[PDB]
Amino acid sequence: MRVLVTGGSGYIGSHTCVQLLQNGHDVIILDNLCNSKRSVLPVIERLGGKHPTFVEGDIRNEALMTEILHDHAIDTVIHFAGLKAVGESVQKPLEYYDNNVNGTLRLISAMRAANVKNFIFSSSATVYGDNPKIPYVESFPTGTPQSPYGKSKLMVEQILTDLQKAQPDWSIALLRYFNPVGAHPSGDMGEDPQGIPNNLMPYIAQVAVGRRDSLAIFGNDYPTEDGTGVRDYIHVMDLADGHVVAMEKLANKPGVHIYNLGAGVGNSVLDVVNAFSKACGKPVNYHFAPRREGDLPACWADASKADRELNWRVTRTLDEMAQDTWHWQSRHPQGYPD
Amino acid sequence: MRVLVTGGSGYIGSHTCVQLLQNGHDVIILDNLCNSKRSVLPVIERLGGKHPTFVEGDIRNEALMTEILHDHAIDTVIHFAGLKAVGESVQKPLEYYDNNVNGTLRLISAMRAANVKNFIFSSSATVYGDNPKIPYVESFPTGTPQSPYGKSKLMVEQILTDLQKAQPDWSIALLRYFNPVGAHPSGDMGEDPQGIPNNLMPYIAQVAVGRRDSLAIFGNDYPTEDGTGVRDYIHVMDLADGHVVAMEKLANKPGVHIYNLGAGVGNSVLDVVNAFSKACGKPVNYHFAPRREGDLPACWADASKADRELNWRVTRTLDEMAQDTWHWQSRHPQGYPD
Ligand SMILES: NC(=O)c1ccc[n+]([C@@H]2O[C@H](COP(=O)([O-])OP(=O)(O)OC[C@H]3O[C@@H](n4cnc5c(N)ncnc54)[C@H](O)[C@@H]3O)[C@@H](O)[C@H]2O)c1
Ligand SMILES: NC(=O)c1ccc[n+]([C@@H]2O[C@H](COP(=O)([O-])OP(=O)(O)OC[C@H]3O[C@@H](n4cnc5c(N)ncnc54)[C@H](O)[C@@H]3O)[C@@H](O)[C@H]2O)c1
Ligand SMILES: O=c1ccn([C@@H]2O[C@H](COP(=O)(O)OP(=O)(O)O[C@H]3O[C@H](CO)[C@@H](O)[C@H](O)[C@H]3O)[C@@H](O)[C@H]2O)c(=O)[nH]1
Ligand SMILES: O=c1ccn([C@@H]2O[C@H](COP(=O)(O)OP(=O)(O)O[C@H]3O[C@H](CO)[C@@H](O)[C@H](O)[C@H]3O)[C@@H](O)[C@H]2O)c(=O)[nH]1
Ligand code: NA
Ligand code: NA
Ligand code: NA
Ligand code: NA
Repeated sequence: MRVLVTGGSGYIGSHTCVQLLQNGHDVIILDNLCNSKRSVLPVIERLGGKHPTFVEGDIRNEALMTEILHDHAIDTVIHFAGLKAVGESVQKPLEYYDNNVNGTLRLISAMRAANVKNFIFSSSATVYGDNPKIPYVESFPTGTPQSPYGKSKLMVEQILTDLQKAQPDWSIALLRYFNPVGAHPSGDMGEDPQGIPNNLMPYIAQVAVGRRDSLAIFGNDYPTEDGTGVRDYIHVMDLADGHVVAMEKLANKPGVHIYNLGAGVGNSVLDVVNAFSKACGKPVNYHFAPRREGDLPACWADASKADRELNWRVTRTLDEMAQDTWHWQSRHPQGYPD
Repeated sequence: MRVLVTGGSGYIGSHTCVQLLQNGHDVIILDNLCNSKRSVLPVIERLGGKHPTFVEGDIRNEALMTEILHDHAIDTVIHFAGLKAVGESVQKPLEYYDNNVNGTLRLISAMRAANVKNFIFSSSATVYGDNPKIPYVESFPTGTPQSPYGKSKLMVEQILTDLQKAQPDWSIALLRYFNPVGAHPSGDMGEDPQGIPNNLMPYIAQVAVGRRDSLAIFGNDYPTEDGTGVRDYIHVMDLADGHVVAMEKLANKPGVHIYNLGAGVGNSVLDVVNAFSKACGKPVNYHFAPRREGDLPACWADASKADRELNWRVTRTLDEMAQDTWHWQSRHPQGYPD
């Protein structure tokens, strides 16, 4: 198929793109480069064994979107473009609502105009908000997310939902997940965060690499097996894979197809650290801190539906998430070149 | 003060504008005229005993907003601009999210740029969603509205809230209400709906006037005193008044000031019809229909807070809502001239 991948050069998008090309689809990447570099492009092409078209631009530019759409005869769109830093979202809420909410709106409005009706939304498990029932299942109603980031994701979920309802020929997937981790097995692509990493894994990696002194673990008194918080971590390759199957199987199947993507189990902070110490050959440094405010002791997603309906499940392990991450750090200590 | 009233030429805005001028503020009306006519302008000026500045334009035009802001040295903004037809919102959800959600976002983004930090949002009681606890109080958490219209209102409420939180010097009022009815006592301004009126009152009026044959009443079996649905109706003059006091008293008082504006009581469909038959001098024609889907038997807002905090309460009666409405119909059977 002909797919427009917004946010194509990002962490998730990059890996998705590689898997897309490998499956032989024609890929058009639309990215404003606000959080990625052109330098990943050639990597994608190489790893994908095929050339993707790149367009520098912004989802908020409805006119350009339309143009793209038409120009490339897009059949479907995978939308990864947006801001995703939670703390920053609390500080800069307007930028989050404009990039996520308005940005998707402008994107779908252009699809409407270009006659495109297959969409895959890279969503978020924050949409379940504060549900005490875990693991979370697609059949649980959503809750009220705590940051502007989370709120923005749900708002887009609702708008897409209403749209489909008004334009019932549309096929829209809402892919929910938590923590993408790892890197391509080649060690030639991976997460390249600028500044202090918000996510555990990359933080760990940086500490390990010697850029950070020690990991502060928020709380050691949860009602968890080891006392640290339990989260859901998904290898970026599996997630990319989930994105492709979803795209491929849902195309032209009218509806709002909601799926949680994850391993189906949780892993504690210590488990993540130990797996990491294991990958990098040395004990990761850490210390305890107090519960970070708004944290649940444990949380994870039930991924039965995706298994059943898309015949999709993860295949990478926590250890692999670690190795691969350390592998990319090790081969490209400076990340993507400028 | 210097006030920008977006949606200034609309039903609510027009009346608000008149009361603003009477209090001697300087008024700038920004309206795209999508649902109003320039012809109301001179009425406003006359009734207000003062000249308001009019700018034709769209809230979604961030650049123009900014310009206005600066140009007129705005101190505060009353935002009435948006789409508000529920049924249409289900049919055309994107237009609702773009006008309401993006439109407010662009508006507040321009305020940010122009350094304006006093805002009065003309909200909606739909935000309480399906609460079985009535009357609704500002202290009740919000629920999930049922249409894109309702959803859009809540989303804007949330964005404004987050913004204030990030920019704590802002003063933002979220004014919630239900059914504005009536017209200026002069009979020279009032609601001028194009097409089939969605609201009860105007529908009634049209039937009465001979444009409509009969009113269909949805359900006669509710757990209400007379069996018909109980709603909350507020005279447009009182509501306008609430908008002005809010503006005047809240200016520069940092926070998110939430207030329900209403009479504090509910009135049934029959009560509304009888008051109308009474105003127009003849029995309004009606018939019963089945419960319209998604309707509660009764619903109304508690307006104690506004009384207490702003010393505001309504002063017009249901009968007056009717008379005034019939009065405007009677003096301007064709509404505003083209
Ligand atoms: N990484 C996570 O922990 C996390 C968890 C939940 C959901 N997501 C979602 O997945 C998506 C992809 O995130 P990611 O992890 O790959 O982050 P990422 O920043 O690496 O990728 C996003 C890409 O989009 C681009 N972009 C941002 N705003 C844009 C705009 N207006 N127009 C065009 N391009 C724009 C950035 O340049 C970047 O390359 C986002 O929707 C994010 O909300 C990620
Ligand atoms: N009337 C009701 O029953 C109801 C109940 C709840 C809330 N409200 C809210 O009050 C506000 C005013 O509504 P109203 O009853 O006076 O309706 P209205 O349509 O008469 O007034 C709205 C005005 O805004 C203008 N407008 C619409 N979209 C615009 C945009 N993008 N840019 C600039 N101008 C634009 C229209 O031309 C119109 O004059 C809206 O926010 C509405 O959601 C009204
Ligand atoms: O320096 C750190 C970083 C994280 N943690 C812990 O590591 C676990 C995982 O933390 P984090 O990366 O923040 O995971 P999540 O809380 O699972 O947050 C992710 O999933 C959410 C859905 O609930 C989204 O809001 C976010 O964008 C996303 O990063 C948690 O128990 C944290 O307390 C630490 O102890 N120290
Ligand atoms: O032809 C008609 C029109 C209305 N009604 C009834 O009249 C009452 C009032 O109806 P309506 O004008 O639709 O009032 P609300 O249901 O109170 O809706 C208003 O308040 C809501 C907040 O819950 C918003 O979603 C809407 O924009 C707004 O018009 C209800 O019991 C209706 O069933 C009839 O019987 N026949
Ligand atoms: Na429809
Ligand atoms: Na670098
Ligand atoms: Na802040
Ligand atoms: Na007319």
